[PDB]
Amino acid sequence: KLKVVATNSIIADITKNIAGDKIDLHSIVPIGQDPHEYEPLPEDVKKTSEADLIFYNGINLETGGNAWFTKLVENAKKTENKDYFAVSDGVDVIYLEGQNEKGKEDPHAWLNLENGIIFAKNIAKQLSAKDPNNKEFYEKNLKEYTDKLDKLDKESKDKFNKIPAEKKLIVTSQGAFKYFSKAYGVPSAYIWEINTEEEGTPEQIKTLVEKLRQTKVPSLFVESSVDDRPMKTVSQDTNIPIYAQIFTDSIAEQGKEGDSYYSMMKYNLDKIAEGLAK
Repeated sequence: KLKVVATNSIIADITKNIAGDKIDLHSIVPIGQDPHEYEPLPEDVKKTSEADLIFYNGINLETGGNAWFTKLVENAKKTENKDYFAVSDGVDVIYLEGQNEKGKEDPHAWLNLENGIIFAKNIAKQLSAKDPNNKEFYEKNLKEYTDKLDKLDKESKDKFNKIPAEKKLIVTSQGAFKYFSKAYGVPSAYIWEINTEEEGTPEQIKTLVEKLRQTKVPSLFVESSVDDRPMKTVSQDTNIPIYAQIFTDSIAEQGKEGDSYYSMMKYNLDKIAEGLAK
């Protein structure tokens, strides 16, 4: 079978929905781990060296900072757009501080479903090119899976459009929901920007608290992957309750709520819409 490596559980789950059991799939960053700052283990190095096809997020998720993915593919002697492919190719990127320069792209593209669909399209394209015997199967699965994501995307947009505008603000610890904000029309506010060295200082908390006191936002949210003490402080200082824990950069463990890219997104979209309608 085609040997495929995915960098994280979101990309691996989308890949499973296109390829089923036709491939031999290995995922590097385990469920619930950090897909930006990860140290590959010997098994990841071996599997990447042997792979026919490698999928990564791109847009600086795994190539910034310690650039773990760049080192991995260079040591594995794998070539860009031959052996490895960025599943975000074609997304309408968002830049940090609104400054268009290569390396300033915000990586969190999958938090809108139109981009999950683009991820799936790129995965199906490259599986078909490397394994043409199953091309019809990949194309069929792509159509079925993108229809499922598209339905959730339209349903979710209808929910958010109904919410009184004064309540529509997605508040999280890190600014990881800009793609969600762009697609669903819910502006973002957060404690620290992506790539800040200091996470949750008194100055950052105070800055967000002062912004939120001037708003009518009824609920706050907190990521399951971050220390919740900064947002709990923001919640107490503003008297705005934390409605729910939400997913950011991993799906849930198998058998739990949110254990696929689709179910992770359905949980997030439904809980954010519920909390903001309060």
